[PDB]
Amino acid sequence: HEFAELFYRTYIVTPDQAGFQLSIRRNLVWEGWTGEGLSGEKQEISKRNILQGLLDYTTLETNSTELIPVIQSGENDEQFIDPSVLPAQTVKQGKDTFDTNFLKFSENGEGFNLLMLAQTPSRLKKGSMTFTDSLDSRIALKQLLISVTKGGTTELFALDVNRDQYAAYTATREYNFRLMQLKFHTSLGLGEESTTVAGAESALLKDLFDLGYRIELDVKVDGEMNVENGNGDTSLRALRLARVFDKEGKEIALTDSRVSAALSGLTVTGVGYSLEARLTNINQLEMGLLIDSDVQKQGFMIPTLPPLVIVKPAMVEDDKTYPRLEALTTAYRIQQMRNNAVTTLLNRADTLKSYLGVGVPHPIESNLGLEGVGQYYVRPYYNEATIDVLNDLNNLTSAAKQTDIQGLIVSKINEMVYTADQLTGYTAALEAAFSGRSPKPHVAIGTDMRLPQYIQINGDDRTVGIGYDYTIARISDLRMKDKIVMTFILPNESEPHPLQHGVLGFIPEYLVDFNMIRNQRIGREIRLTPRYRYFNFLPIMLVINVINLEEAIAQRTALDVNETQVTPAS
Amino acid sequence: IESNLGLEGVGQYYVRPYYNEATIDVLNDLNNLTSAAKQTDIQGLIVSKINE
Repeated sequence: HEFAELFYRTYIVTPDQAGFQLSIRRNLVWEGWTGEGLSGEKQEISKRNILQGLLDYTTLETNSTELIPVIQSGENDEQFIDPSVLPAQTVKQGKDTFDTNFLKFSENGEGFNLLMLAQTPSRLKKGSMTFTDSLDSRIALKQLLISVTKGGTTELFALDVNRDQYAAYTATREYNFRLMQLKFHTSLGLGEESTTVAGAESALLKDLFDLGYRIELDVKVDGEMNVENGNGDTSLRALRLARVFDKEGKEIALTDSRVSAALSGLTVTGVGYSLEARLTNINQLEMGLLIDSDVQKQGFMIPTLPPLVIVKPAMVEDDKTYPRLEALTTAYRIQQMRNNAVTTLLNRADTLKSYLGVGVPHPIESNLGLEGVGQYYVRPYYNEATIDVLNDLNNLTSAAKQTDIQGLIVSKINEMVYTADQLTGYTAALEAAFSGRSPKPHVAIGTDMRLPQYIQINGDDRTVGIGYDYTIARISDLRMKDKIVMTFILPNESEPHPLQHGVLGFIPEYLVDFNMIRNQRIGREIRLTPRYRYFNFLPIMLVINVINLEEAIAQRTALDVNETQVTPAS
Repeated sequence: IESNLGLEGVGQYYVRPYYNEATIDVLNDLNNLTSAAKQTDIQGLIVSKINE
């Protein structure tokens, strides 16, 4: 039957093997190893599939060569800004947790030796930092902390000074051959929407901001750095409010009453800075990211089933007391092809409801209880919706109700397919599974006898959207009362492939006919022993509930007119 | 032009700098008369803003 065929393609099996065994490949990215401590514990192993990095950005992004200042209470505290101004922030590098903060500006003789100040525990366990270690050619200012004060209120500012025209250290030959210099003179602006580091719009500049004005800060800062031994220093040399502009794009002098009054009482002082520095590793002390692969294999077995019988006396061959064989074949075909398939599909739907909620996808290999091995390769996903036809219809003329309903259903279906494709990554899975073809995701559509008189469209182009294929199969079972089911299918593979919804293990069976003495009674019997089962692979399923379609076609429906508020109420 | 020494960019020595942003709250901001033309109206609304 069509409905059974569409969701689970028949995969014939020669009747001498107990089932079919699947070998699926995988490629893994995973960092570090075992090797910690000294005990009898079993430890653990971390494994991340690379396809997670295809959607999320953190699986494949990691930094092991950054040099982040680390606070230690009582011996490296002086080089850091006062904790009272800004509390320490915790930043994680690899497996070490530590607190960091901006470096205090040097006055006249204070420095900082970045190599021996960025000692994280991971580097500590390896010994003293090797003299051969060198800093990368790129050194740059990451953030400047700038304090604006007026009357006693302090608001800290985190300006992203990185990626500015002169935030990058340059090569210079005046003193040494690997001494890097920073020469940073420009104007730093604070726009009319600029926010503080403490959240929300600033309040110390309300006067200028109300008139839409901005402020240019004259920032001119010099520093030097030696990438051979980490000796370097930085000292801010000026910060001053310089000009004022308006929203028309022209300068406004400070001699006017408004500008002078608004700028009065403002004091700006240098607070700190941060550095983007990567240790150019030459010693190879880094694991980076590893790429390994292992194999997973699953077993599937094909059972036997209770038999169907026909009885008659062994003097008898008729049509009524002995119905022809055709009836037996039809009963077999029905119980095989429709009832079991529908019930297993509904159980699959209920299980997917229970395990994954509604509308919330889980990552790759996030469950091991879900039947099937497609879960190893794509995100599991589930979603529900309800179409209230009495509420969702906007006609304009009673003679076009059919087209309106028809398009309403098609639009919801198309949107659902698009959302599933977006949240699942299914298209990327297809493009990875086969190279040389770019197969459009083929979508199955199944329902009872009622709806397929509305899913088609004759007058509007959209059926599943331009660029998707589809196939509708109608099933007579009453359990499918006004229900819509969708799944992703590829009708090009005749082998169990972990990217199709399901397979139907089929074993051909031939009837047996003999005389049998059943408890001292004599009679002729006919047997048919079926052998099959339905296996589910893909953990992606969509179900749509449609109700109240009956009333809308006959009940007066016209518009939900949004009288969008032009009469005094707001 | 050339008024901004801040921010990275060399092309700002040739063209004025400009940046603006608009958001579309589709739900209450759209025109339909028939459910048969929902998607076309939605498509037109976004294309209009892209033009502007």
